Amino acid sequence: WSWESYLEEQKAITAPVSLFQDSQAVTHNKNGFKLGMKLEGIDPQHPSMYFILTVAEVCGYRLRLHFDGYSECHDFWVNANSPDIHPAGWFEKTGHKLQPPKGYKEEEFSWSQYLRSTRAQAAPKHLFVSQSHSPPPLGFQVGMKLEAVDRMAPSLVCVASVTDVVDSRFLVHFDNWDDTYDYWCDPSSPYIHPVGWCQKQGKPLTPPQDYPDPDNFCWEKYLEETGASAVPTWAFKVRPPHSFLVNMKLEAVDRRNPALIRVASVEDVEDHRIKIHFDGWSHGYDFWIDADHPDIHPAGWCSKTGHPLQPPLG
Repeated sequence: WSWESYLEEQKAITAPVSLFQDSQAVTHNKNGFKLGMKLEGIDPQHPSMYFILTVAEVCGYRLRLHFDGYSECHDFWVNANSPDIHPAGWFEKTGHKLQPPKGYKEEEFSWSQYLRSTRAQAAPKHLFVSQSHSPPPLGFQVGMKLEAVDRMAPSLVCVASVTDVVDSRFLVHFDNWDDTYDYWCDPSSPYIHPVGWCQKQGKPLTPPQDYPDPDNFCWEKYLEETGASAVPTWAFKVRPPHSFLVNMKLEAVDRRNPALIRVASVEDVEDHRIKIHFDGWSHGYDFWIDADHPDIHPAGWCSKTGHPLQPPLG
């Protein structure tokens, strides 16, 4: 199957590489991860927690990770340039806590001995883009508060806090709710706003869960209560809207079987998101995704990185 031939057949155009972040487009980096290598990483389902992970599979510039001690049901895929994985020992030098493998207890744990007991090797350092020598995001520190769109839930704007900061990104947490609605973010995110934004825009604001007398939540009072500072207004640098147009073609990871990457088209657009349609498949599989999501790539990405590309269902 050839993109070139497909474009001719369909009288179509690809989404230019310039529309993607360099990290979504870069194809010349070699994937140095190997089967069995161990490392540290956040749990995609509990973004605030770190676990010991093992490379369970390698394909092109991607890898499937497995939670040591847990079932294969928790396995997930990331790209080799993911900033959500770190080298062994990272948690200790950056002050984070590490969840022990399902059989230990993070008191009595150490890489040297765990690696010995598993006869494995830790992925070398030089493969990680996020090792935290990297400078932090400007203006965002753990403890600061802000207003954020509840992307994982009904999407109202809520009272939130920064609970973690890694490389140039930070973790957005919804005050007194579960971490299951948290998400990693950066200063250019269109989903975050300075304290007081809802009021100025004339929008309702969801206060912390069970906060006393919800209807009269007052930011100044809450900040005095918690002694926390608001993320300063100058720190918010929202990115410009993307320039993807409907019908442009690209490549995207299949959300049902993360192991596959298929030929795709832009079905619809918003200022910061695009709706992906898998050519040849039902429109019922179409889905909205942010323009900077690590799992969408320009045409040619699979071929150049050595990963199989699924052509239109035919």
